[PDB]
Amino acid sequence: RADVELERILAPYTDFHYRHSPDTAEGQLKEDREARFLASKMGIIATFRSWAGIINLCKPGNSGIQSLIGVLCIPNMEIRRGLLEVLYDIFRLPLPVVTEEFIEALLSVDPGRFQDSWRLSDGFVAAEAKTILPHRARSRPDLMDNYLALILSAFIRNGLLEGLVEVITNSDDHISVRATILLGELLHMANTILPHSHSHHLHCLPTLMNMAASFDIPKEKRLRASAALNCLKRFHEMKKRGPK
Amino acid sequence: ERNVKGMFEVLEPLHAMMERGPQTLKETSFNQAYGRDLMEAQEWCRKYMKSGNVKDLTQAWDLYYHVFRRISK
Amino acid sequence: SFHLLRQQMSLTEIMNTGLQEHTDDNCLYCVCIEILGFQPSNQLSMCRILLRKEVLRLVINLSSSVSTKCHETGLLTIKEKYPQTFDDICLYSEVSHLLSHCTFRLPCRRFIQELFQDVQFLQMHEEAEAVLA
Ligand SMILES: [Zn+2]
Repeated sequence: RADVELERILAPYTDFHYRHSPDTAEGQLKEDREARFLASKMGIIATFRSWAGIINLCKPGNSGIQSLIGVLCIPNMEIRRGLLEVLYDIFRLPLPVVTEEFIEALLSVDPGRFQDSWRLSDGFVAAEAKTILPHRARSRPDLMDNYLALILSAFIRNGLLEGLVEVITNSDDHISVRATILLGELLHMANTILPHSHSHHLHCLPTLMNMAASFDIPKEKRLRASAALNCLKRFHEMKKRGPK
Repeated sequence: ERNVKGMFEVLEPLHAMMERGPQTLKETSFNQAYGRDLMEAQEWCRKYMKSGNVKDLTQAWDLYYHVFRRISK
Repeated sequence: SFHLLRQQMSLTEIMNTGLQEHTDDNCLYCVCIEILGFQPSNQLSMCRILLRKEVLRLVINLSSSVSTKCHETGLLTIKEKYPQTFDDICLYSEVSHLLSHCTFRLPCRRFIQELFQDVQFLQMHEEAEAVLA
């Protein structure tokens, strides 16, 4: 069928009160919910690796990718904190630590952070040099970049940056930090793998700059927008520093 | 009452308003969750109304009751 | 026509064939009579044509999963009162063809399949042994 069979797998996220089984034990209601969330995430990040799923979820109609972005712009701190994990592992980005300050979660996503493989017993120097030192290829295609660029373009077309901005401003701090870091990672990926026409107007961020410069809205939104811009600049500096 | 021509006119407006497309996020979520069963149930009801046979209405009512029990929780 | 008659007429009062979709093909035994020269089915002991369609309509109603306890109890009482109505293989063929074309739940399906468990089906075995040698 058209829009009712494959789009069922993202019902646990789009339906705030989702009941999968008609008759289940009333004792387990939160563990069942977490299991549903985990299975739906594992299915959603598995349909975006195939072309028949990418094309069928991003159809120009009332697709299932716009219903996934639209529920991200609703202040529900349970679905909103679970969609960010799917967005993080769709783009193969590392998750920061669960904190409320940006300067602590920015340190956990450092490309040069210590790993267990770099110990003398495991991988002393050879494994460490692989992570921090770059590959010798400067013109190889690297199909991974092709796939990530296609996915990022498909997500930007359906208004992902506006949803991320709305999550950054009108939400809690635990989720604001994670959405700011995701926005920084996506903005860095844009100016690296996207063609110039696709990424020459993304760095303007109109919906966030017009909020950080409007003195008619309440002052809390303006100040948190300015703080988000400052954190984005800090993330860009961290990215242009490099792994040490 | 064994009134099939009553339940038909009771639940036909629902299928009618459901085939004009969901317009909100709640309606889209409902169409993603329960939308598949409510189409095969209508297909079975139509197959029954074409050729009268309770063997075709029993499956439609199976689907309807499953959807009802999932909604009522 | 019987499904509407059973609404107002009870079982004990009506006591004072029934296979709808039964043909030579799609029957466990009847298919053999022409191909393998099976001897025709024997005459059972109108006293049994009624219980046949009764158990058929019961197993049909058991498919909607609306009220399974009542129909399960009815089937249990029919098995208790007349343990010989579950012996004709031309009824097991019909209920299996019905299981193969409807949506039964797993416990209801297991119960239906288990109703016909402690059965003998002696005539088919005898005819198979006769056509063998
Ligand atoms: Zn037969």
